[PDB]
Amino acid sequence: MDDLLGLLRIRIKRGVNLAVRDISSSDPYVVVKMGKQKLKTRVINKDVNPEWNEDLTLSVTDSNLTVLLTVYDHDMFSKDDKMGDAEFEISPYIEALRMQLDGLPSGTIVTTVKPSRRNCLAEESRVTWVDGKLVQDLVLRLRHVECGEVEAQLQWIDLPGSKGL
Amino acid sequence: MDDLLGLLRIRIKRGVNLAVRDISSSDPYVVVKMGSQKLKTRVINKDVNPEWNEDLTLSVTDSNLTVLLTVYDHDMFSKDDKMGDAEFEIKPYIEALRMQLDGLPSGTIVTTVKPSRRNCLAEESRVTWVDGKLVQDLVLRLRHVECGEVEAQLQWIDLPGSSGL
Ligand SMILES: C[N+](C)(C)CCOP(=O)(O)O
Ligand SMILES: C[N+](C)(C)CCOP(=O)(O)O
Ligand SMILES: [Ca+2]
Ligand SMILES: [Ca+2]
Ligand SMILES: [Ca+2]
Ligand SMILES: [Ca+2]
Repeated sequence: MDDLLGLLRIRIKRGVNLAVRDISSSDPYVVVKMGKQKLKTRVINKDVNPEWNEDLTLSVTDSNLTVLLTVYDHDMFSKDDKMGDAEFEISPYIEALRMQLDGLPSGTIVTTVKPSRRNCLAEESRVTWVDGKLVQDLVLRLRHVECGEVEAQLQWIDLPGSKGL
Repeated sequence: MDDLLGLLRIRIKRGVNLAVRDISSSDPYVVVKMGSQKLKTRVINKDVNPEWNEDLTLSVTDSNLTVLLTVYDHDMFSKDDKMGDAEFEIKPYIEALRMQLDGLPSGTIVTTVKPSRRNCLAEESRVTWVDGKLVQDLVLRLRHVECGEVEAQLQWIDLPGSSGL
Protein backbone atom coordinates (compact mmCIF):
# COMPACT_ATOMS: atom_id res chain seq x y z
CA MET A 1 0.00 0.00 0.00
CA ASP A 2 2.98 2.17 -0.93
CA ASP A 3 5.04 2.12 2.26
CA LEU A 4 3.75 -1.11 3.76
CA LEU A 5 6.64 -3.45 4.49
CA GLY A 6 4.05 -6.02 5.48
CA LEU A 7 1.84 -6.96 8.38
CA LEU A 8 2.83 -7.49 11.97
CA ARG A 9 0.76 -10.19 13.63
CA ILE A 10 0.49 -9.67 17.38
CA ARG A 11 -0.78 -12.88 18.90
CA ILE A 12 -2.22 -11.83 22.26
CA LYS A 13 -1.97 -15.11 24.15
CA ARG A 14 -2.95 -14.57 27.75
CA GLY A 15 -2.97 -12.27 30.75
CA VAL A 16 -1.53 -13.61 34.03
CA ASN A 17 -2.67 -12.40 37.49
CA LEU A 18 -4.38 -9.30 36.13
CA ALA A 19 -5.68 -6.61 38.49
CA VAL A 20 -9.18 -6.72 40.02
CA ARG A 21 -11.48 -3.88 38.92
CA ASP A 22 -14.95 -5.18 39.86
CA ILE A 23 -15.16 -6.33 43.48
CA SER A 24 -13.89 -9.86 42.77
CA SER A 25 -12.65 -10.13 39.15
CA SER A 26 -12.35 -8.15 35.88
CA ASP A 27 -13.55 -8.28 32.27
CA PRO A 28 -10.27 -7.65 30.52
CA TYR A 29 -9.73 -6.73 26.91
CA VAL A 30 -6.50 -5.43 25.36
CA VAL A 31 -6.04 -2.32 23.27
CA VAL A 32 -3.08 -2.12 20.91
CA LYS A 33 -1.96 1.27 19.48
CA MET A 34 0.67 2.00 16.79
CA GLY A 35 0.60 5.26 14.85
CA LYS A 36 -3.00 5.98 13.87
CA GLN A 37 -3.85 2.28 14.28
CA LYS A 38 -5.96 0.99 17.16
CA LEU A 39 -6.84 -2.70 17.67
CA LYS A 40 -8.75 -4.43 20.47
CA THR A 41 -9.20 -8.00 21.66
CA ARG A 42 -12.54 -9.33 22.67
CA VAL A 43 -13.66 -8.99 26.27
CA ILE A 44 -13.19 -12.13 28.32
CA ASN A 45 -15.70 -12.22 31.19
CA LYS A 46 -14.75 -12.43 34.88
CA ASP A 47 -11.22 -13.86 34.57
CA VAL A 48 -7.92 -12.29 35.64
CA ASN A 49 -6.07 -15.06 33.82
CA PRO A 50 -7.77 -14.60 30.48
CA GLU A 51 -6.79 -16.81 27.56
CA TRP A 52 -7.43 -14.54 24.59
CA ASN A 53 -5.31 -16.37 21.99
CA GLU A 54 -6.40 -13.60 19.67
CA ASP A 55 -4.60 -12.19 16.64
CA LEU A 56 -4.37 -8.44 16.11
CA THR A 57 -2.99 -7.35 12.73
CA LEU A 58 -1.17 -4.08 12.08
CA SER A 59 0.39 -2.62 8.95
CA VAL A 60 4.08 -1.75 9.23
CA THR A 61 5.49 1.33 7.51
CA ASP A 62 8.17 2.01 10.12
CA SER A 63 10.70 -0.61 11.09
CA ASN A 64 11.30 1.57 14.15
CA LEU A 65 7.86 1.97 15.74
CA THR A 66 6.54 1.42 19.27
CA VAL A 67 3.53 -0.77 19.99
CA LEU A 68 1.58 0.51 22.98
CA LEU A 69 -0.50 -2.14 24.71
CA THR A 70 -3.11 -1.33 27.32
CA VAL A 71 -5.45 -3.51 29.35
CA TYR A 72 -8.93 -2.40 30.41
CA ASP A 73 -11.72 -3.88 32.55
CA HIS A 74 -14.90 -3.78 30.51
CA ASP A 75 -17.85 -2.35 32.45
CA MET A 76 -20.86 -2.54 30.12
CA PHE A 77 -22.90 0.24 31.65
CA SER A 78 -20.19 2.42 33.13
CA LYS A 79 -16.57 3.48 32.74
CA ASP A 80 -13.85 0.94 31.88
CA ASP A 81 -11.00 0.94 34.44
CA LYS A 82 -7.31 0.95 33.50
CA MET A 83 -5.49 -2.36 34.18
CA GLY A 84 -1.99 -1.30 33.19
CA ASP A 85 0.03 -0.91 30.04
CA ALA A 86 3.28 -1.75 28.31
CA GLU A 87 5.13 -0.95 25.16
CA PHE A 88 7.65 -2.85 23.09
CA GLU A 89 10.00 -2.23 20.18
CA ILE A 90 9.39 -3.93 16.85
CA SER A 91 12.73 -2.88 15.30
CA PRO A 92 14.66 -5.87 16.68
CA TYR A 93 12.08 -8.16 15.07
CA ILE A 94 12.07 -6.34 11.73
CA GLU A 95 15.89 -6.25 11.56
CA ALA A 96 15.79 -9.98 12.16
CA LEU A 97 13.24 -10.40 9.39
CA ARG A 98 15.80 -9.26 6.82
CA MET A 99 18.44 -11.79 7.68
CA GLN A 100 18.49 -14.77 5.32
CA LEU A 101 17.41 -17.45 7.74
CA ASP A 102 17.40 -20.40 5.40
CA GLY A 103 19.39 -23.44 6.48
CA LEU A 104 19.22 -22.61 10.19
CA PRO A 105 17.40 -25.45 12.00
CA SER A 106 14.08 -25.17 13.85
CA GLY A 107 14.74 -23.45 17.18
CA THR A 108 17.60 -21.21 16.13
CA ILE A 109 17.77 -18.24 18.47
CA VAL A 110 18.63 -15.25 16.34
CA THR A 111 18.18 -12.22 18.63
CA THR A 112 17.70 -11.72 22.38
CA VAL A 113 16.18 -8.62 23.89
CA LYS A 114 16.82 -8.21 27.58
CA PRO A 115 14.74 -6.76 30.42
CA SER A 116 15.83 -3.20 31.08
CA ARG A 117 14.69 -0.45 33.42
CA ARG A 118 13.23 1.20 30.36
CA ASN A 119 11.48 -1.69 28.60
CA CYS A 120 8.57 -3.82 29.79
CA LEU A 121 10.00 -7.28 29.38
CA ALA A 122 9.54 -9.55 32.40
CA GLU A 123 11.92 -11.99 30.74
CA GLU A 124 14.47 -11.72 28.02
CA SER A 125 12.73 -11.95 24.65
CA ARG A 126 13.68 -14.54 22.02
CA VAL A 127 13.48 -13.86 18.32
CA THR A 128 13.48 -17.54 17.36
CA TRP A 129 13.65 -19.02 13.83
CA VAL A 130 11.22 -21.95 13.78
CA ASP A 131 9.34 -24.02 11.18
CA GLY A 132 10.42 -21.71 8.38
CA LYS A 133 9.07 -18.65 10.17
CA LEU A 134 10.51 -15.88 12.35
CA VAL A 135 8.70 -15.55 15.66
CA GLN A 136 9.29 -13.42 18.78
CA ASP A 137 8.02 -14.36 22.23
CA LEU A 138 7.13 -11.65 24.72
CA VAL A 139 6.18 -11.58 28.35
CA LEU A 140 5.25 -8.00 29.09
CA ARG A 141 5.07 -6.82 32.68
CA LEU A 142 2.33 -4.20 32.84
CA ARG A 143 3.17 -0.71 34.10
CA HIS A 144 1.04 1.51 36.31
CA VAL A 145 -0.89 -1.28 37.97
CA GLU A 146 -0.37 -3.37 41.10
CA CYS A 147 -0.09 -6.73 39.31
CA GLY A 148 -0.27 -8.44 35.95
CA GLU A 149 1.50 -9.39 32.77
CA VAL A 150 0.53 -10.22 29.19
CA GLU A 151 2.07 -12.91 26.98
CA ALA A 152 2.30 -12.19 23.26
CA GLN A 153 3.99 -13.53 20.16
CA LEU A 154 4.88 -11.45 17.13
CA GLN A 155 4.60 -13.13 13.75
CA TRP A 156 4.94 -11.73 10.23
CA ILE A 157 2.61 -11.79 7.23
CA ASP A 158 3.86 -10.70 3.81
CA LEU A 159 1.50 -8.64 1.65
CA PRO A 160 1.78 -9.13 -2.15
CA GLY A 161 1.84 -5.67 -3.75
CA SER A 162 3.30 -3.67 -0.84
CA LYS A 163 6.78 -2.07 -0.73
CA GLY A 164 8.08 -5.22 0.98
CA LEU A 165 10.78 -5.70 3.63
CA MET B 1 -4.72 -1.45 -2.73
CA ASP B 2 -7.19 0.38 -2.01
CA ASP B 3 -8.79 -2.66 -3.68
CA LEU B 4 -8.47 -4.91 -0.71
CA LEU B 5 -11.52 -6.33 1.02
CA GLY B 6 -9.26 -8.09 3.50
CA LEU B 7 -7.31 -11.31 3.93
CA LEU B 8 -8.73 -14.82 3.91
CA ARG B 9 -6.82 -16.93 6.43
CA ILE B 10 -7.12 -20.49 5.21
CA ARG B 11 -6.12 -22.88 7.97
CA ILE B 12 -5.07 -26.17 6.42
CA LYS B 13 -5.61 -28.58 9.29
CA ARG B 14 -5.05 -32.07 7.98
CA GLY B 15 -5.46 -34.66 5.25
CA VAL B 16 -7.42 -37.87 5.71
CA ASN B 17 -6.79 -41.10 3.80
CA LEU B 18 -4.89 -39.36 1.01
CA ALA B 19 -3.80 -41.39 -1.99
CA VAL B 20 -0.49 -43.31 -2.16
CA ARG B 21 2.04 -42.06 -4.71
CA ASP B 22 5.38 -43.52 -3.53
CA ILE B 23 4.86 -47.30 -3.67
CA SER B 24 3.57 -47.39 -0.05
CA SER B 25 2.91 -43.78 1.08
CA SER B 26 3.18 -40.11 0.11
CA ASP B 27 4.79 -36.79 1.04
CA PRO B 28 1.84 -34.43 0.62
CA TYR B 29 1.62 -30.69 0.62
CA VAL B 30 -1.42 -28.51 -0.14
CA VAL B 31 -1.40 -25.82 -2.81
CA VAL B 32 -4.00 -23.09 -2.90
CA LYS B 33 -4.91 -20.55 -5.57
CA MET B 34 -7.18 -17.54 -5.78
CA GLY B 35 -6.75 -15.29 -8.81
CA SER B 36 -3.04 -15.00 -9.52
CA GLN B 37 -2.17 -15.72 -5.89
CA LYS B 38 -0.73 -19.17 -5.20
CA LEU B 39 0.35 -20.59 -1.86
CA LYS B 40 1.43 -23.95 -0.45
CA THR B 41 1.87 -25.60 2.94
CA ARG B 42 5.08 -27.34 3.91
CA VAL B 43 5.75 -31.02 3.06
CA ILE B 44 4.95 -33.86 5.49
CA ASN B 45 6.98 -37.02 4.96
CA LYS B 46 5.53 -40.49 4.45
CA ASP B 47 2.07 -39.77 5.75
CA VAL B 48 -1.31 -40.13 4.05
CA ASN B 49 -3.00 -38.57 7.10
CA PRO B 50 -0.87 -35.42 7.52
CA GLU B 51 -1.50 -32.85 10.19
CA TRP B 52 -0.45 -29.62 8.53
CA ASN B 53 -2.04 -27.08 10.85
CA GLU B 54 -0.78 -24.28 8.64
CA ASP B 55 -2.24 -20.92 7.58
CA LEU B 56 -2.35 -19.67 4.00
CA THR B 57 -3.26 -16.02 3.88
CA LEU B 58 -4.72 -14.72 0.61
CA SER B 59 -5.71 -11.24 -0.54
CA VAL B 60 -9.38 -10.81 -1.31
CA THR B 61 -10.40 -8.15 -3.82
CA ASP B 62 -13.27 -10.08 -5.28
CA SER B 63 -16.10 -11.23 -3.07
CA ASN B 64 -17.23 -13.65 -5.79
CA LEU B 65 -13.91 -15.40 -6.34
CA THR B 66 -13.18 -19.10 -5.93
CA VAL B 67 -10.36 -20.84 -4.09
CA LEU B 68 -8.72 -23.76 -5.93
CA LEU B 69 -6.94 -26.42 -3.86
CA THR B 70 -4.66 -29.38 -4.66
CA VAL B 71 -2.59 -31.91 -2.88
CA TYR B 72 0.67 -33.15 -4.39
CA ASP B 73 3.10 -35.80 -3.24
CA HIS B 74 6.63 -34.38 -3.08
CA ASP B 75 9.27 -36.40 -4.94
CA MET B 76 12.86 -35.37 -4.25
CA PHE B 77 14.26 -36.59 -7.60
CA SER B 78 11.19 -36.46 -9.81
CA LYS B 79 8.06 -34.60 -10.81
CA ASP B 80 5.67 -34.46 -7.86
CA ASP B 81 2.64 -36.73 -8.12
CA LYS B 82 -1.01 -35.64 -8.07
CA MET B 83 -3.11 -36.37 -5.00
CA GLY B 84 -6.33 -34.62 -5.99
CA ASP B 85 -8.06 -31.28 -6.38
CA ALA B 86 -10.97 -29.28 -4.95
CA GLU B 87 -12.41 -25.80 -4.84
CA PHE B 88 -14.88 -23.74 -2.78
CA GLU B 89 -16.82 -20.48 -2.84
CA ILE B 90 -16.03 -17.71 -0.36
CA LYS B 91 -19.23 -15.72 -1.06
CA PRO B 92 -21.45 -17.23 1.67
CA TYR B 93 -18.66 -16.68 4.17
CA ILE B 94 -18.07 -13.09 3.13
CA GLU B 95 -21.78 -12.21 3.13
CA ALA B 96 -22.18 -13.60 6.63
CA LEU B 97 -19.10 -11.68 7.79
CA ARG B 98 -21.21 -8.57 7.27
CA MET B 99 -23.81 -9.70 9.80
CA GLN B 100 -24.05 -7.95 13.13
CA LEU B 101 -23.59 -10.84 15.52
CA ASP B 102 -22.36 -9.44 18.82
CA GLY B 103 -24.50 -10.57 21.75
CA LEU B 104 -24.98 -13.95 20.08
CA PRO B 105 -23.54 -16.85 22.12
CA SER B 106 -20.20 -18.34 21.09
CA GLY B 107 -21.04 -21.37 19.01
CA THR B 108 -23.98 -19.91 17.13
CA ILE B 109 -24.23 -21.48 13.67
CA VAL B 110 -25.07 -18.72 11.19
CA THR B 111 -25.15 -20.41 7.75
CA THR B 112 -24.81 -23.92 6.42
CA VAL B 113 -23.55 -24.73 2.94
CA LYS B 114 -24.98 -28.00 1.66
CA PRO B 115 -22.98 -30.64 -0.18
CA SER B 116 -24.08 -30.84 -3.81
CA ARG B 117 -23.14 -32.77 -6.95
CA ARG B 118 -21.22 -29.80 -8.20
CA ASN B 119 -19.39 -28.56 -5.07
CA CYS B 120 -16.63 -30.37 -3.15
CA LEU B 121 -18.13 -30.59 0.34
CA ALA B 122 -17.85 -33.95 2.09
CA GLU B 123 -20.14 -32.57 4.79
CA GLU B 124 -22.44 -29.63 5.13
CA SER B 125 -20.12 -26.76 6.02
CA ARG B 126 -21.07 -24.51 8.87
CA VAL B 127 -20.26 -20.89 9.42
CA THR B 128 -19.98 -20.32 13.12
CA TRP B 129 -19.66 -17.37 15.48
CA VAL B 130 -17.06 -18.47 17.99
CA ASP B 131 -15.08 -16.29 20.40
CA GLY B 132 -16.16 -13.07 18.72
CA LYS B 133 -15.14 -14.22 15.24
CA LEU B 134 -16.98 -15.59 12.23
CA VAL B 135 -15.40 -18.81 10.98
CA GLN B 136 -16.19 -21.52 8.41
CA ASP B 137 -15.17 -25.17 8.67
CA LEU B 138 -14.74 -27.18 5.48
CA VAL B 139 -14.17 -30.83 4.72
CA LEU B 140 -13.20 -30.95 1.06
CA ARG B 141 -13.57 -34.25 -0.81
CA LEU B 142 -10.69 -34.43 -3.30
CA ARG B 143 -11.53 -34.82 -6.99
CA HIS B 144 -9.82 -36.88 -9.69
CA VAL B 145 -8.21 -39.15 -7.10
CA GLU B 146 -9.21 -42.50 -5.58
CA CYS B 147 -9.34 -41.28 -1.99
CA GLY B 148 -8.70 -38.40 0.37
CA GLU B 149 -10.22 -35.28 1.84
CA VAL B 150 -8.73 -32.05 3.24
CA GLU B 151 -10.03 -30.41 6.44
CA ALA B 152 -9.78 -26.62 6.55
CA GLN B 153 -11.03 -23.55 8.34
CA LEU B 154 -11.67 -20.05 6.95
CA GLN B 155 -10.88 -17.01 9.08
CA TRP B 156 -10.99 -13.39 8.01
CA ILE B 157 -8.41 -10.67 8.57
CA ASP B 158 -9.42 -7.01 8.37
CA LEU B 159 -6.70 -4.48 7.55
CA PRO B 160 -6.34 -0.93 8.89
CA GLY B 161 -6.79 0.75 5.53
CA SER B 162 -8.69 -1.43 3.01
CA SER B 163 -12.12 -1.22 1.37
CA GLY B 164 -13.19 -3.65 4.08
CA LEU B 165 -16.56 -5.34 3.99
C1 LIG C 1 7.51 -27.35 1.35
N1 LIG C 1 6.95 -26.57 0.26
C2 LIG C 1 5.79 -27.26 -0.29
C3 LIG C 1 6.53 -25.25 0.73
C4 LIG C 1 7.99 -26.44 -0.74
C5 LIG C 1 8.49 -27.72 -1.33
O1 LIG C 1 7.56 -28.41 -2.10
P1 LIG C 1 8.10 -29.26 -3.30
O2 LIG C 1 9.61 -29.09 -3.40
O3 LIG C 1 7.72 -30.70 -3.12
O4 LIG C 1 7.31 -28.81 -4.51
C1 LIG D 1 3.80 -30.38 -8.94
N1 LIG D 1 4.70 -29.61 -9.78
C2 LIG D 1 6.10 -29.79 -9.36
C3 LIG D 1 4.58 -30.07 -11.16
C4 LIG D 1 4.31 -28.21 -9.61
C5 LIG D 1 4.21 -27.64 -8.21
O1 LIG D 1 4.86 -26.42 -7.96
P1 LIG D 1 4.17 -25.38 -6.98
O2 LIG D 1 3.01 -24.73 -7.69
O3 LIG D 1 3.70 -26.19 -5.80
O4 LIG D 1 5.15 -24.33 -6.52
CA1 LIG E 1 -14.97 -2.07 36.55
CA1 LIG F 1 -16.10 -5.36 34.59
CA1 LIG G 1 5.83 -40.10 -5.80
CA1 LIG H 1 7.16 -38.81 -2.74
